[PDB]
Amino acid sequence: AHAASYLSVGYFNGGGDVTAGPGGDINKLDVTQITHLNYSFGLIYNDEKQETNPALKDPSRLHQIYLSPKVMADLQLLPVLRKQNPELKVLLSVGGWGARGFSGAAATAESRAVFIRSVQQVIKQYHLDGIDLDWQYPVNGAWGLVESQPADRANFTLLLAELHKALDKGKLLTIAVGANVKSPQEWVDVKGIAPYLDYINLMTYDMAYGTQYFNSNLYDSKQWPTVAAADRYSANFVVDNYLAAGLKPAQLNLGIGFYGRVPKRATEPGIDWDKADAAKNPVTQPYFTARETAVFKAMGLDLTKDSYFKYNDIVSKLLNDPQRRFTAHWDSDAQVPYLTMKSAEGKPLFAISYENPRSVALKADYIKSKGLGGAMFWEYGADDNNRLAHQLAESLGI
Ligand SMILES: CC(=O)N[C@@H]1[C@@H](O)[C@H](O[C@@H]2O[C@H](CO)[C@@H](O)[C@H](O)[C@H]2NC(C)=O)[C@@H](CO)O[C@H]1O
Ligand SMILES: [Cl-]
Repeated sequence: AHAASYLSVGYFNGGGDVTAGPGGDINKLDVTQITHLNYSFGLIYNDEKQETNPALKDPSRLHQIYLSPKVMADLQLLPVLRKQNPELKVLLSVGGWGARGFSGAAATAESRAVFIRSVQQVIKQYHLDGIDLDWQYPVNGAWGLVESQPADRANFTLLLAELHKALDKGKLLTIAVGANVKSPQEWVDVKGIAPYLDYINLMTYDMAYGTQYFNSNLYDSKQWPTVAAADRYSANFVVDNYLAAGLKPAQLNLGIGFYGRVPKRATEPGIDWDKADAAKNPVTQPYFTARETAVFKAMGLDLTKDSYFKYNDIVSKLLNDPQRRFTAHWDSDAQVPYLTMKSAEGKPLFAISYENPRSVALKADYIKSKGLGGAMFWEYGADDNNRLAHQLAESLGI
């Protein structure tokens, strides 16, 4: 009798990100192509002994939200953006990869109250529509990158329950959750937190690790198969794991990456920790020689430290490389594009996978077919003349 209404939630790296690098220019975004903007990131003043940002170490603001000068400046421009799209909803995202402070902020009644008061303050001062919590990750701590404890799982539920109670009705409360299967199994009580959340952003990307070639494949590749079971991920696999945990599809946004990654398999041996015979590890070996790593290093990508490549840089530096070193291909099973470069032998070497307009449209088709609530994307500053966001808007009828 009537058509569906989908979300398109665009993260924007405005203040800087540990993996994605310095923040970008908010004036370049087309805010008519999205329903929600997650401005990223607020940080958390914390007492973690390994914290290296001294501004977060101010003991008199422990557990409150830190906004850098650029973040404050961008947030003051929101009235201008709203004039271009009066329906736009703007949230502040607190956290991100490597962001400390959540475990301590969630731990006690007193600490949660300080954090919640700070959220309300930031929402009121900048006239925000709500708050997105991007904790990577409760319990696991991103494998020790941030402090964590097993009590984080129950403390996160209490923090969300108490924030939902404190926030004015009509303000939004959302979270991002990881692709790892252990997230719904061990880190986050998805069934217990669902009543408090307007929607949940699934980070269905960053899969190009271990023995897996693809960073954001919708389904598993067969031409370029992942070897170790513990590395075998796809956006669909992640969705099904969250559904099996008890989330309803309409509450979920499928995360879409406006970037690619050079797979770790290209430069580091891949280990299958479930191998019965340890003598058979590593099960994959690097296939980049110094020549290939030097190509990326000259473009500013040091593969010894990171593998993230913005989509607009894929277009300008790889697709349109003057020397024509990269050939684009389509993986019909994975439903995403990828690039190869030629080895000395003339053998094609899998260089990077990413998302193009075709693959974004196919992820929108999945959203519509599976009954998900919408799309989310990381991140708007990495789009190429707003083209991927525009494709999502067209495919979802935004
Ligand atoms: C399937 C899986 O769990 N892959 C892990 C990756 O998620 C992870 O990368 C990190 O993923 C976050 C999203 O969940 C990103 O916010 C973050 O930028 C990214 N970190 C880096 C350095 O790329 C990697 C890193 O530990 O491990 C995989 O196993
Ligand atoms: Cl392309």
